[PDB]
Amino acid sequence: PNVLLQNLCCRILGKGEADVAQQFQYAVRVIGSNFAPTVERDEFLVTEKIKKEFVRQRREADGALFSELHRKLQSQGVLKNRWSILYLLLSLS
Amino acid sequence: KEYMILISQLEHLQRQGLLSLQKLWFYIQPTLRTMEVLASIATSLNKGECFGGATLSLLHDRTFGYTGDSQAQELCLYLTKAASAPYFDILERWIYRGIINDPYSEFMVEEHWDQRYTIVQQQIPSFLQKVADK
Amino acid sequence: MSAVRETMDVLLEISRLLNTGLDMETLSICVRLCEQGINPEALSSVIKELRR
Repeated sequence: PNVLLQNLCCRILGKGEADVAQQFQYAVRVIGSNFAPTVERDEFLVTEKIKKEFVRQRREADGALFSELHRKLQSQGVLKNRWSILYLLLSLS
Repeated sequence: KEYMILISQLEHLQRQGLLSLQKLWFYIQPTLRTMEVLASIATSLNKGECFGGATLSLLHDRTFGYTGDSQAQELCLYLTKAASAPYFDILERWIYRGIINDPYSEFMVEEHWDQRYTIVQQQIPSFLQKVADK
Repeated sequence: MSAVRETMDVLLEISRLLNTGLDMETLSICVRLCEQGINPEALSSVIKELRR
């Protein structure tokens, strides 16, 4: 938990292990107050949102492909909290 | 289409969840309030009034009506700015080129010298008469 | 392990398509956190502040 959270600050900022302290406290607080998901778990809602977004930009070809790739992510059977990851990518577009 | 995505959330809850009378009421209620607003625009058209330009007028008055409750103000706002996109086409074809092309009549100003062009009171744009004679 | 590679590949490609600004190492980290049941909302919020 802690180590991963720290490594993230370290990596994106491109600064070393004890140089991330101030951000490290901000993330721990933001994470600490809203640690767990507050919204229902439902993969389907996110896939539809990601597909409306492509529709919205008329990048429909990238949308069609995105469905193939999402199906591929599911079929491999490796992840379990697929929704969260996809929601995190979508939020970051 | 955005409505229908809400109903499968309910199929997912029948997958994993349990019966609740209130999981229906308290999920449905943000969207049944959108439905009744959207049904009142639609029952005013079902009565056989209005034809095209004054639909837009009634719908504009209604966007001005809904001011107070800011949630469904946005819902009547999305109708009135996506609805007014074909109207503001022929607006711009008329104020910038002076050529009036309609498949039926969508825009009030009707063909048929100093050149006489009649207008109807069947159809009137969203903002009233002082801008319409200009 | 094989499966995991292929999975990281899909994830990297999805990332590229959605033009998010995530690379492989940041994304692996993001995935490991999400899998631990982390709130993605809160997490996105941190990530945007970290990119600023």
